[PDB]
Amino acid sequence: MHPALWVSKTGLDAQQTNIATISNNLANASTVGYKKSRAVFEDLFYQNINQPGGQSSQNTELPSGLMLGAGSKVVATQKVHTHGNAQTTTNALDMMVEGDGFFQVTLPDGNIGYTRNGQFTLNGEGTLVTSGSGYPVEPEIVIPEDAISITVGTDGEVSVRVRGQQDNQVVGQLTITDFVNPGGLEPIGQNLYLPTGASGDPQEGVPGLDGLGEIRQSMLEASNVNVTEELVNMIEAQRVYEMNSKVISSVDKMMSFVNQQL
Amino acid sequence: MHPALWVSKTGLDAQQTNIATISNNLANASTVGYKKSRAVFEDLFYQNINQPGGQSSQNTELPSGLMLGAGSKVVATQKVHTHGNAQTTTNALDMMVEGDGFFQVTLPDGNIGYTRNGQFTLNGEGTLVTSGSGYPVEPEIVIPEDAISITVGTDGEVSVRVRGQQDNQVVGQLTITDFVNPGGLEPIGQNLYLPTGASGDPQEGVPGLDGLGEIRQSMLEASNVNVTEELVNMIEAQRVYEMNSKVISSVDKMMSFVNQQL
Amino acid sequence: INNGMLEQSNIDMTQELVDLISAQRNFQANSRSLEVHNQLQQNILQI
Repeated sequence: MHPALWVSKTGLDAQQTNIATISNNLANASTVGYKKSRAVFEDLFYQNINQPGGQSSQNTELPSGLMLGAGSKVVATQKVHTHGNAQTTTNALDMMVEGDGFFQVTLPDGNIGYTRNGQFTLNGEGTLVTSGSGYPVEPEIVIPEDAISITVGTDGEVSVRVRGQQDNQVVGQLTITDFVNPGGLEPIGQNLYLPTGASGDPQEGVPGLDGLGEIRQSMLEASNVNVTEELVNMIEAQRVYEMNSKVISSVDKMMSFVNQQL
Repeated sequence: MHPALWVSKTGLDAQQTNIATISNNLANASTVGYKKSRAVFEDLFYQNINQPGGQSSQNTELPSGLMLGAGSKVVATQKVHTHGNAQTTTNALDMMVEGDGFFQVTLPDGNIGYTRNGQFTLNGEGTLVTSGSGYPVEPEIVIPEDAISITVGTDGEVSVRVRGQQDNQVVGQLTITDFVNPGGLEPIGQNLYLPTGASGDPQEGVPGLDGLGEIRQSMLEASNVNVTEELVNMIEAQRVYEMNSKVISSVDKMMSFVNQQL
Repeated sequence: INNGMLEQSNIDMTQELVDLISAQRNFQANSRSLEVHNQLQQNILQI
């Protein structure tokens, strides 16, 4: 009914999405290998009442035209893929990618899901699986019941030590996948990513050559969320949200006054 | 609409700049060689309704007239160029100017910038540069690769020791620049100033002589901000801000009342 | 080059503790400024 009513609706919508993004970051303040997200704001189209640069008289043009905006919106949720701090643990089956790279696990549908989480465990058959839903890790790493200790090298070589045998028994070789644009991956939950069109082709190789990161045994990657940043962004978003509520309230009072008078 | 609305608007605008001035002083409390700013308030022009000192009649005059002010504004953000305290450090490439003077560096555009921060370092060629953007220090000081130690005297003479050789081989001479009015310098960020018309013509010379300060090696100059003053000024600036909003709030209620009645 | 020795850290607990206290103080001052600004905004949003 009124242009300022629709413009502030877009402002309220953007701030609700911004707060929801912050609420998701603070919820995942202890999740292993979680990458924080930031909402990206952009203004909407401008209505063209007076054209800037239109020739009003010869040798004279409008220095600035009457262009009314349509509000603002949140256009994207950017996953900030900066490295998180390392947690030192006594577990031997939890790993970490020091640098670029994603662990690859086999989803039930058949595809491969890429994860930054390193919390792994064993299934009944001894296959190295995720500590959550239990997805097998690509390539499969089966630890025989003849082993007394598991050591995973920097280059991803999984080796176990056999009792009564003075020699490491190599039982696997982990390969990690890097993406040119990891922020373009589609988060599907459960600390898993799926490749997308803008993510780029998956490039797989040995973990430590050709720009890939290193596998760190007995170490976990913390989330990169900054609780100080999220709370300050929470306060700012709450005020901007209340800014557009006053504009709607003023427009609401304006229309009520006109109804009574006009 | 109402004169009290425009007068109180200038009060809110003035206090916002004053609070923003103090908020920057608090942010740069740990910046080496930072000079605090002060906000200077002054009232605006006065509307001459009745001229004070007019001629009410022969043998008499108006003692005081009716002149309404237009509010206030922050006319300047004055820099207080007093010396901060001294920090002793183990690094031999950070120096402090004990007294008047500024270090000089070469900006990428070509002109010479002036800094009070002493955190310097070397680049790949051994030339002395700043520890931030890496601007070379004027005049260029090149530390030979055979140097075993670096000593900078009071008079800015940079000397190094070569293994197997007595005496200090002089590698260069540091020169500092003084200004009659350091408050007129234009800060361009990165702890750098550019001379303006109000600053005056730069005067160079050897440090420790001709009125210039002395170069204290392995020492730094902390920020001169007084957190006690900033916090107290913050409270006063907020109270003036809220009492200006009361007039706008009061005028809004009055204009609402007139709309309902008149 | 000397054998039989190691280089330990070049940090001083005293200086680190002092800088910790000073940094906490600066953080608290900046947060106080932020709170003052937020209170000003809230007061403006209550006309």
